[PDB]
Order: sequence, then structure tokens, then C-alpha cells
Amino acid sequence: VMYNLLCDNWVNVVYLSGKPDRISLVQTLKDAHCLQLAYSNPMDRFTVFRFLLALGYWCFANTNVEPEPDKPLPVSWIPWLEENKEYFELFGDGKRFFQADPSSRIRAITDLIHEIPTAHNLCHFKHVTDYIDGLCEACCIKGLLRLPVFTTVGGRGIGAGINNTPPFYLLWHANDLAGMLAQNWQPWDNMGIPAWLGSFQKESREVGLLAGMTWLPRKVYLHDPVPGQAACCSCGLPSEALVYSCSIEVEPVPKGLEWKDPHGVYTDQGKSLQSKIKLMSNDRYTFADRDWYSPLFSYLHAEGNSRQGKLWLVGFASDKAKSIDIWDKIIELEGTDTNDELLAQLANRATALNAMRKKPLRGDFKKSVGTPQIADIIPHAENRIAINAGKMTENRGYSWQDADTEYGELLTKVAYSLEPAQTVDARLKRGNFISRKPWPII
Amino acid sequence: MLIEIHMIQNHSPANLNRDDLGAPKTCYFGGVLRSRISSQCIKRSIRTSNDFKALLLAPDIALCGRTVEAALQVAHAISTHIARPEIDYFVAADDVPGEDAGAGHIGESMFASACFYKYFSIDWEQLVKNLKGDTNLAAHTVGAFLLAAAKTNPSGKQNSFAAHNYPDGILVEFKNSPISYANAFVRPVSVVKESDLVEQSIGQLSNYVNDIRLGYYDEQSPVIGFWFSPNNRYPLGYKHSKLASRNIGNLNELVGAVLDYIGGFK
Amino acid sequence: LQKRWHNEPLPQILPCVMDWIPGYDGEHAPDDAEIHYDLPVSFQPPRHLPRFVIRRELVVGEDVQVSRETGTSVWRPKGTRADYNNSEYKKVRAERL
Amino acid sequence: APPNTLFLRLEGALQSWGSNEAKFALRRTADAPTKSGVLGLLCAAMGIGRAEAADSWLPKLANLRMGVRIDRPGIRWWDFHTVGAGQRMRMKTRAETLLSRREYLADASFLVALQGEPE
Ligand SMILES: [Zn+2]
Repeated sequence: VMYNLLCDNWVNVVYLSGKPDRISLVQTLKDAHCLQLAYSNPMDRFTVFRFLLALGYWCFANTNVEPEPDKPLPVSWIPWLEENKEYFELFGDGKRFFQADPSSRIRAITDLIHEIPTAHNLCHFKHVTDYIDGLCEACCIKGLLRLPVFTTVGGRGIGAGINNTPPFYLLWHANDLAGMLAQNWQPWDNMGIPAWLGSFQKESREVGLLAGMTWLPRKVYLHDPVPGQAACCSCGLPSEALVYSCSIEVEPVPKGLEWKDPHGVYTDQGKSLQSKIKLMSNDRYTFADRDWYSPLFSYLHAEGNSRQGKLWLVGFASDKAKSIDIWDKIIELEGTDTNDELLAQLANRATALNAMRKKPLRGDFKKSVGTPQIADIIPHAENRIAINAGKMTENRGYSWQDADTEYGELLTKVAYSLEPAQTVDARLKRGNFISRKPWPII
Repeated sequence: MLIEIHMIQNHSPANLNRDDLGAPKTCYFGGVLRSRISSQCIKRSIRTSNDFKALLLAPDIALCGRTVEAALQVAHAISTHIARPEIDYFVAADDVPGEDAGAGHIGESMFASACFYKYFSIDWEQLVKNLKGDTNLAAHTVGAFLLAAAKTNPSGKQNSFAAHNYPDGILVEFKNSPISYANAFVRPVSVVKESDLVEQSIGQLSNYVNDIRLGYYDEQSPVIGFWFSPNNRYPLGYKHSKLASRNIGNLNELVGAVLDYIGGFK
Repeated sequence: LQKRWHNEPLPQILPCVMDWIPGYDGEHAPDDAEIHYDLPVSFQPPRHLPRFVIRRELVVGEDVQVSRETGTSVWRPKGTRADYNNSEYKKVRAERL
Repeated sequence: APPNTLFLRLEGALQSWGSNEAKFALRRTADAPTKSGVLGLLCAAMGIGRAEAADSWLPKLANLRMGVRIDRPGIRWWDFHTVGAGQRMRMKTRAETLLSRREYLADASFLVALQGEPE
């Protein structure tokens, strides 16, 4: 029941020979040159890779073996991970991994999973009830490795994490875990105390790397396994040792604290820029999906550029204590540093489309919806343009005026419905309707 | 075996289904833009009807949904012609005179008239296993759904437009593999002075049925179908080697014929 | 490739999306191979695993021959016919007289 | 020379093969028929339930080799979708409306080749 994650097989991987597997951590570090992380949710993939990056940072700090590009594995890290077996420990009292003191605030263990509805969340897409379904230990570690990056506010008396609202997260990609680590390798100055050590008494103005990148904003104590025969309602693997409940406690974040995640995107005021997607298409927003165009200005302006590479671009969008959506998109880039006017215009594409839809042919003021039939064809044209996001951002083969032709074929079919007469005047209005191209403005 | 109902229904200018902006819901087919009614709207309007509920393990839980899987299957109501949305400019009035002839409110609403094609499917095996071998109640609820779907409409904006139309053509067929006839209206229906909107849609449906009967549906198994129009208003394929096995001029006769085929119950 | 109505044009490059095959010699997939997450195990607790998928293309005519549409038309009301020379009418008129 | 592969014609007015990245009230779709979707279609055509599919049928049929050719790409069309309007919703209960936005493929056709055992 101790369930040490260093020896137990918990991380789901895929081998490049087409063989999926569920392996441990030591095996992952040994075969990072011949495996990839296999997770359906992009959020889980990103946070797992962040945990491996944190472990690599600690291993480099305490072993002084800098990882090298195009290498299988920096040696002697596995014995050092073996010397610290007693820390990364699950249930069984003593030292516990990412697990603080137990309290009286008891919630269902599905509280820490965003997708599964609980605690007055409507259940329409996942039919579950609290304290009835359970999670396997691998999914327990997956949920535990989620607080510092993907937590949100609660009700009255409950705040958010060290990142306030969860912002955009941006980082590099490769063909395997070793190359991913080497491409995303960047040691800092102040390592700090990682949260798996236990000493969380920081009380300092400056927050270290491992202190903040593992900064859990809650105090949790998951309970003991319960015998039974069911399936975990996050992965479906048939298991008999399912845990069913936990205990939670909120640790408030002190103000006047400086900590910058070296994978995020901030606004001009450092306000944790967030993916602006919704499902209503209100007065100030028009639904177009795939919010990749927003954070490619702030990330591509301050030390986030490595010329060549692949941008991973995890996007999680929520509004207050309500998760909305999660998505991902890789973008291939080679370099070719450009100006800022086209970059700023492309970064503000959300309000350029909303001006296209909200343009009617009559004399009412802004209290109007415009032409709603354009909003139906906007997502398809946006998705078709989105195949060349790298060329759009680098502006080497793509442009705003280059992308305006994609609406030209779609707008021809809409005009036949809005002006269905066969007169000369109706043909003239159909001709003027195809000219409706989005205008970049900031 | 499977039962399939194909339906042709013209509607007066109205807005029977909206979206987040008020426009009628649309879709894309045949290279053009067609009006649409979402399937869940039709299913809800059929299910919550008071006359339907006052008519007939529960029969609605057996037919519709709540693993209880429904034998019912409602497809999106595509239109057999290019959509024609329109804007109506409304002005609110004030009964109290003022310094000027102001309105109080000014705005625009949307409406559209369309000849929709509806597709339905009932799985007989799932229906009879849902009620534990019962057959007479299965035929009773099939007939109840037939009358309800023939005499119902969505309630969207019906206090202002009142599109209480009735269907002008029903085709009930029995076969195994599920195929819908939306491919008939790949070419949008264009009106001529010598026909109606409903007449041309029914004729194109007849042409597609004739072409597919000359093709895939060989002599492996005969296909039994019944065609209904009120008082024999529209024929589906006049003569044409009896494309439709029967021509019906009353809803009760079609319901009785389908019931007598499926079980011989009355 | 089966054609719709006679005026309708056809796509010129048809993309094929096919599963990557190792062959037990090329044990490592190319870099263009992308992971999709649609290998199922169960359905009630739905569980999926990834798989390496590649994308190639085909040229119509060289690889796939364009099939011809079946005998069909847009329905038009019957405009009847006209013929008096016809002998059957030439005898029907005699019967009437 | 007995046959060794089966061909599927997947063409309809509206189509939606959902993608892995939905996970929420934004029900997305993929550009091509997924392997799990066509496997579920096959299992539904063979009358195998969800519980019965996970023991033998899916491991047996997962060894086939699958390829999809695009005949018509289609157009991605969305749909505003409300649930529980005028009626309560599960979880006790609440008098509330659930908003969602679904995605379909319109006017698309695919050919699926599934090579495997002749039997
Ligand atoms: Zn699990």
C-alpha cells in the first residue's frame, strides 16, 4: 500500500516500435531516448513533462551532470534517484509525496480532476457520483501533479494558485523524451527547495525554481485504498485497488510574491494572459475556435525564441471557477525574425473577426448582431487557414491578405442565400458581399 | 429488420429553430446552404407533446432514451432547396404621447420558409427487447409516434408566425441496411410554373427511389413501402412499375397498414 | 471515384491517411508520423491508446478512375408528346367518327 | 485467391468522428474516421455490447491494418446545443440550462480499407 512511484509502473508511455506500455520512472529515465509520453489530455502530458523537467533540474543540481544534446541519458542519475526512495511515497504514514497534513474538510477524490463533474457540477458527459467511483494510483499521481499549474478558484474562502488564473503555457517539442528534455533545458540561479523535500517554510520575497515550479497551493491527504471491483473513471483500466476519498485544505498565496513560470505568457501588465474561448458568441466575442493566434506576441518578444523548433502550446481556458476547454497545437518554426506590426495585428485576430460578423446593411447602432450567417462559416475558414500557422507567424510565405482568399470561396455560397433574386441589383449586392474581408486593427 | 419514415413538409415563413444570435439554424449540402432544424428540437417537440402523452418499461422510455439505448433515431431536418433567410424590421410603439414620435424600441428579427425533409428510424428488435417480449404495446407505441410525428411542430416563435402546417408526403419503408434519401436533393429544387415546391420535391424523391431500386436493391429481398398524401394529393411516381406498393389517402389507413404488416395487430 | 451531377468538378489530389507499418526492419518511424489516440480497449469505461499514423496522397485518374454517374435527372413534370401521323390515333379518330 | 480486405463507404449529409481533445462541453471532431469509431460501428453491426466488446472482439479486430482515402473533405459546421431547458438536470438536481457547441462534418465522403484475416 506504500506505492512508491520510483518502482511502481504508473506513467503511460508509447514506444517508437509501436508498442504501448505502462512503465515506472526509472525505466522512463533509462529509455527517454526511445519512448514518448502517451496521454489523451494535453494538460496531463504538459504537467507530467514539467515534473520530469523538475526531477532533471534536481538531479543536475545534486549530481552536476549537465545533459547533452542527442544523447541517450546522463548517467548516475538513476542511483541518485534511488538514494531518495523514502521521499516520493504514497499512503502508509511518514513522509508523503505532495501530501500535507490531514484535516476535517473532506471532499471526493474527483475534486482535483477538472473534467469529471463533482460538487454541484452537472453530470451530462460523464455519468458519475461522488464517493461512488474511484481512481487508480497512477491516476492519483496524475491528479496530484496538477495543482501548481492547473488549479482554479473555489467558492467563498477559497482562492487560486501561484499563477492566479491558469495562463497560456508554451514550450518546445521533439521526437522523444530525451530530445524534448535537451531542447527544453535551461538551468536557473535559485533552485530553492522542491516540494517533495517537505520543507515548505519559504517566507521569502524571491521564489526559487523548484520552490515555485512545485508550489502546491493546497494541503491534501488522500486516503487508504478500498477493496472492490470497478474501473477508474479517468482511464478505464480494470483494477481492484481503488481509492475513493481524500481530504483537502486551502493554503492561501501571499501577495507581493515574484515567481515567473518559464513556460508561460504574460500581458503588458503581467496579468497572466489566458486563452479567450467561449461557447456563446456574445456581443464582444465571435466564436472561431483555436485561440493559437493570441500568445504569439508576448512569447515571441522576450527570450522565448530559439529560432528553429516546434511549439507545443497547451491551451486551457476557464472563467472563474468553471473550466471551459483544453486543446493543443504544434507549430513548426525555423527562425526569420520579423517586425512587430504584423505580429501585433496577428495577435489581435479575435477582435478582427468580430468586426466582420457584426456589420449589418442597415442604420441601427452597435446594439445589433450583424450578419449571423458569416459566424457559421468563420470556424471552417479559420481552421483551414490554421494549417499554416508557422508561415503566418514568420510571415515568409503567408500573410493576412494571403489568407483573405479562404473566405472568398465560402462567402460566394452565403451570398446566394442572402440575396436570392435574379435581378441586376441583387447581383450587385452579391458582388459587394464577397468583398467582406477581415481588417487587422490594434 | 428496420422501419424507416421519410417525410416532406413545407412550412410557412417562420423561425422554428434559433441559435445564439437568433438566426435560423442552417447547414451545408449540395454545394449550397440549406435551412435546418436540429434533431434534438424535433425529438423534444415529439416527446413533450400533451396530446401524445395523453394518448399512450414506460412506452416513452422504451421508444426514446432515459444502459437503456433508444430504438428511435431522428436525423437533422435538411431542406430540399437553397435557404432564404429574411429580416423583418420591427418597431415598438408607445401609447403615451411625448415631445416627439419616438418608438421605444427598434430592431430586426429573422425568419425563413423552407420545405424540410425528415428522416426517422425505429429498430424493432431493440423496441421489443426493451419491453421484454411484448409486441402489441410495441405496435401501439409505434402508431402513437406515427400520429404524433405527423401532427406536431416545434414551438419556436409560434406566437408571432404561427407555422402550423401539415406534411404533404410520407413514405414508410421496411428494410435492413439503413440508407437515407438526402442524396435526392443534392441538386437543389428550383421551382417552375408547372409545379409546386412540394410537387418537385416528391418527384425528385421518386426519381431517386427509382434509380436506387434499379441499382443496389436486387432480388435478394423485396422492399415493402407505403406512400401517403392527404386524399391522394400527390402521387410518388405515377405508374412507374409500382414504385410505391400502396397509395394512401388517410393517416389512419397508413397506420393500420403498417401495423398489419409488422404484426397483423389492430 | 463516383461522380455527382455532370457539372460538378472533382478534387485533384486525394489524401490518404494510413496506419504506419514497421515491417520489423524500419523499427523507428519517420518524423512525419503523428500520434492519434484512437486505439480502443473498452467502451463503457472508454479507454484508448495512441498509434503512429502517416499521411500520403493519390492522383485521380492515374490511381483512381473517375466513375460515371447513374441514370438520373432533376424531376420535371411530363410535358407529354404530340403525334397525329400515328396510325393508332388515325384509327381512334375513325372509331370516334 | 480469397479476399483479404473489406471496404467501407462512409458518406452522409452530416458526420462527426469526435477527437480526443474535447474532454468538455466543446465536442470537437477529427478530419477522418478514427479507428475506434469504425471499430464501434463494426461491433454495433455485429450486435456486440459494450461490456462484451472489451474481452475478445476489440483485441481480435485491433490487429487489422486500416487506411482511409478522402473523396470529399467536407465543411466543419457547428451547432449550438442546449440541454435541460425548462426541465431540471442531474446533480439532487437543479433547475438550470446546460450550454454546449457541437461540431459536424457536412458533405463529406471517406473510403476505409481494413485488411486482415479472410475469415
Ligand atoms: Zn485511472
